[PDB]
Amino acid sequence: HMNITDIREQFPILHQQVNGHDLVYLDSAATSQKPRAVIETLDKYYNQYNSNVHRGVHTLGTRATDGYEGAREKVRKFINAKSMAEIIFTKGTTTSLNMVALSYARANLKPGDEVVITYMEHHANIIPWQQAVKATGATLKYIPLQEDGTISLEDVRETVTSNTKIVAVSHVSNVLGTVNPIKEMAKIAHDNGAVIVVDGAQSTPHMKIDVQDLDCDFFALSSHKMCGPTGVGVLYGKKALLENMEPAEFGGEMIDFVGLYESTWKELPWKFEAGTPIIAGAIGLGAAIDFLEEIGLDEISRHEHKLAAYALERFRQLDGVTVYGPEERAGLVTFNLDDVHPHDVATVLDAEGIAVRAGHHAAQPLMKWLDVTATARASFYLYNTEEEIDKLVEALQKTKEYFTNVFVDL
Amino acid sequence: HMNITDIREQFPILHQQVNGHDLVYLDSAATSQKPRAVIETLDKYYNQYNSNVHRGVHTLGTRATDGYEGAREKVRKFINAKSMAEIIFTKGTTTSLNMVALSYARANLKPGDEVVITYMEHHANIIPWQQAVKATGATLKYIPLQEDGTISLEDVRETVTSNTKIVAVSHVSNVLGTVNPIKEMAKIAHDNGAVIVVDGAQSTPHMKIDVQDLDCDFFALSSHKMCGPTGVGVLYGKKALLENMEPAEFGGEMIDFVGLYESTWKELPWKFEAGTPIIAGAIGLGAAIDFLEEIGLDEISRHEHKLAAYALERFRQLDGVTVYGPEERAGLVTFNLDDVHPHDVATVLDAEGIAVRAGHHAAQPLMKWLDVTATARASFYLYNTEEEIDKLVEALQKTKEYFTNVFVDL
Ligand SMILES: Cc1ncc(COP(=O)(O)O)c(CN)c1O
Ligand SMILES: Cc1ncc(COP(=O)(O)O)c(CN)c1O
Repeated sequence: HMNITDIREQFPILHQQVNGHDLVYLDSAATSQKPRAVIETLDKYYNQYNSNVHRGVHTLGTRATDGYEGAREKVRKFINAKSMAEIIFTKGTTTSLNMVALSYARANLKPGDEVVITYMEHHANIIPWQQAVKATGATLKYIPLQEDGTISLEDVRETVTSNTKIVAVSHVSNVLGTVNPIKEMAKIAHDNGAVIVVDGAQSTPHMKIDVQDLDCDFFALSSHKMCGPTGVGVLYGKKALLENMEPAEFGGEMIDFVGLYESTWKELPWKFEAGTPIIAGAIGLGAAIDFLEEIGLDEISRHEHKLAAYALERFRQLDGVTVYGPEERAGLVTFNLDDVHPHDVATVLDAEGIAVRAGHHAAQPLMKWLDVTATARASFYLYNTEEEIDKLVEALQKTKEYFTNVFVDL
Repeated sequence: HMNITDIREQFPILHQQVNGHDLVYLDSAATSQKPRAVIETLDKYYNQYNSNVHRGVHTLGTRATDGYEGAREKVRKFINAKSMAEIIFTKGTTTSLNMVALSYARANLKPGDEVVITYMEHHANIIPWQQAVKATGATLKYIPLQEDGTISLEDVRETVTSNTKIVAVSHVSNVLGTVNPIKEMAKIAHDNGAVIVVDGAQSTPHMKIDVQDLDCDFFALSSHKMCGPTGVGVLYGKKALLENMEPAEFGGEMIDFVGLYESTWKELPWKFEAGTPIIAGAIGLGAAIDFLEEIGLDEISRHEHKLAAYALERFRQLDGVTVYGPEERAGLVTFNLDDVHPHDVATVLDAEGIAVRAGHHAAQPLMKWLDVTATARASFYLYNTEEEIDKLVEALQKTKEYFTNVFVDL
């Protein structure tokens, strides 16, 4: 069982004050904090074995190469891919989904073809598809949501047709906390002749991923959300689909032969990795995976289930607070106070040391569906505790009273 | 005047042995090493103020944002751009040139249009243009080289015509060491109605860049070659051209309004930065710039001029060694030993602690022009010394004798 004191002692950034109060960081769905094992991995790389990779002519070059391809294997095992050929390092989930939209969608869509998404998607899993359908004359459709912000498989079956070529959907929503029924959606897509593209940015850090159980055709994730460095992500795709897609970017490292006018590509996965790679970041993301595997993804999901059930109960104790989304959920709560703008809520909470986010959370169509212009969101990870949730609910109570008193005075 | 002892004391990786001999790192044209100021900048970011950027709702978020946009200003000043709107953070020179090829070239080329490159280009400044001309039915042309591997402006004037829309050329070649006459080539391109795209990956680390003196329309560079983190680069473009180009990637952060089917973009530079950015890396590249500015780019270029004139003299002392390229050059020497394969040269030198590279150096058309299948390359930076060049030339002498003796025995 995970001990939260020992886990928090590994994260130097948690041990500081903001505005004279201990920091209470509740914004890991925007980005997560890093343990010493990850930061010291980057230090050891730049202090001891930095060099360019995939020459293997000299000793430090060999070490850097082994570190970078070593991390590719750690990612393969971490999401249970069959092969390192299916693991592409990218700059982040957004670039991974764009590569699918450019190299897969723009090459396989025709007038009459549909791409199906959902109203709860993050912009990273919306805009690339808007652009690919515009480029190809294909059509974009939205699976509707149920009233608690879940998706019914009957709506999926209704929306997806035999003209659908791509269904793209979030594993977990970073606003509603909904965990979507990806494995059954993948069956529905494949029954209709479509591939499924899964936006895993908010699932991967928080629960075990098995791409062979999900049967997703593509899956995208970001290191910065899962205790790893910024600037790095992964695109997984089934090897038979990657083999037939052309590269999204062109350059050194992803070529085999270059003539004056024509070139041939390397095999996977290097066909999709043009230029000097994100060497230190990918090695640090391998360290993040080792760190999270040592704790156990199931343990971290059990902890977050506890925190989310505690938070939802304690929010129901507050009068005049609306929480969006379903009762069964990932480790976050997006909410509004009646009559206080969420930006003011986040400002007041930061004065008490508490970091949360306010805004649209890069889900404008979802805010429109929720009929609000903005919300506040507290999000949790393996270093948070029930005490910090008490601080949050106590501060929202004081926020409520403070604005009430301001109103009364005015 | 720069003191090399004090500079080398700042780079922890130099102080180690390989194969029982002090390391002699002569492969900075593949990637450079980092000073403590840069590594400690990344540590301080992840230890103290990591958070997502461009919310400014909570205190650490504000600090991370200020750090990231602060580094954008350091880059603007470092290359003398007029505006931060012209400074886009990317993953590296290769991605920066691809963005030009996708968003500029593919949008502005028609049958009959030409893109002009040179035989000495790196693949990053070849393959994207091969693909953009293929996509548009335009034509690719090559400026020829003079016999010493320089470019004559008369050949430029011959090759560039009023059908040319893009001239793309390296500032400095990572194989020949040639510094190309970019400012005069930009005049020739603009006289013909073309833009010029400059591959600055090998110039920026080593000499001062002034984009307003060069008058280049686009300029690309990589952090990992200039003492900064891996995984980050810059695309500079003249603001009036960026304003008319569409984004190359789509997602959160680069939008203003998102509807179900249509979206509008943010202003520059954020229009070109989709998804959570490379926050720590860009802050570390700002630290690299501060480090190099404190030493002085002109001082670092004077040091490398010394090292290159010393190396070329000492290589001319070796019998049976061919050096490629011109006498006036950047800080590198690419060479072959007669009758020893360059891979064997690099292997033997690594056994004496000396790191150099062998291969095509991502310039296959140039190797074909040189009539060789591969070369060896020693490349220098602000932490190298004449003593290390003596070690290199002494080891190449011993390599020569060793293979001679092997031949004799056989
Ligand atoms: C002249 C030149 N151009 C382009 C590149 C590609 O830069 P990156 O690998 O950082 O994308 C390099 C890297 N060696 C280079 O030296
Ligand atoms: C569900 C979801 N999808 C996609 C993204 C985009 O990931 P990145 O900003 O790392 O590219 C995020 C980031 N918050 C997300 O939470």
